[PDB]
Amino acid sequence: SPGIWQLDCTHLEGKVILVAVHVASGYIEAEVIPAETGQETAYFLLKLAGRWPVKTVHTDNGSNFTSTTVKAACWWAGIKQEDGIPYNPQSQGVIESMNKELKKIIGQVRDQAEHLKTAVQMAVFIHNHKRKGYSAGERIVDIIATDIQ
Amino acid sequence: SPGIWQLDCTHLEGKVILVAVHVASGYIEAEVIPAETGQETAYFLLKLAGRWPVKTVHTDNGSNFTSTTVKAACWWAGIKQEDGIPYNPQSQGVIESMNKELKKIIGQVRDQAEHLKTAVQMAVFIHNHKRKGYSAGERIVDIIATDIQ
Amino acid sequence: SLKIDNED
Amino acid sequence: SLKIDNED
Ligand SMILES: [Cl-]
Ligand SMILES: [Cl-]
Repeated sequence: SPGIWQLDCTHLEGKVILVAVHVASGYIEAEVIPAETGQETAYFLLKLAGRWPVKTVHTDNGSNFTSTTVKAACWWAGIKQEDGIPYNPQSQGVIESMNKELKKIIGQVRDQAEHLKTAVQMAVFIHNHKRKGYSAGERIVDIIATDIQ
Repeated sequence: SPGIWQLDCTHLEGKVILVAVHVASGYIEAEVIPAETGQETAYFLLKLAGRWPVKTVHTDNGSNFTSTTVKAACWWAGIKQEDGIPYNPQSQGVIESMNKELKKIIGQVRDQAEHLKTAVQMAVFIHNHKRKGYSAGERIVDIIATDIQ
Repeated sequence: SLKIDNED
Repeated sequence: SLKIDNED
């Protein structure tokens, strides 16, 4: 569980926001792409796994689970690529509420930024620093440090 | 010292690789851009500070130190923007040796990737996972977790 | 342009 | 293309 992440893809402004969530902490990373492709998803997972110790990724849909390019990146980075079936039904709810929260923040900052990609990183920053008392950024480091020790 | 990062800009293939180094651990994040601009540097720092608790950034040159856009991003993200003068002269050597190593790794992976940006993230991944002992990705989490506690 | 990502 | 970032 220190190593488990879930992918999530949401749409805004005609663009796609790809999000990786660290399940145990709720910490996220995200990027804006014109459309979700296996190539873009594979690059995003290679970035994530160079930054955190990613053991398992629950993919966001069956196209990214099937994609040979996504499987090649998960092989390269030593990630176990899994499906993202909400065997726990609370999952659909938590992701939907996260997407709503993120879009709410994006609207609150959107006029501070020329590009949507800026506003999405502003939102990542506010989500990960929010105290709810530790933040998601504190919780992910605490979890992984506890695993390393 | 848990919150101090240094920026570093190196060139390969006619493109620029912008690197942020977490000074106490040697952990890095990096991206490829066509040219170093204040706007690209500001976006990169906004990304970095949503991911880790960035207190101070030593900028890589005086143009990024001067840039109103970089100062605006550091204000937004709560970062103290500082110069990157190697008042400790061991700094120049460490950065130069890191850039050599990174370029060596990129060369070693370069034919596994269609795009340079892939090869640079492969190099980030290998750098941060390399054990020297603990890896830099282990050291940065241990350092910040120890600060949080 | 008076934005965080582009102060022109 | 038989590359990690583009297996076509
Ligand atoms: Cl799409
Ligand atoms: Cl340049």
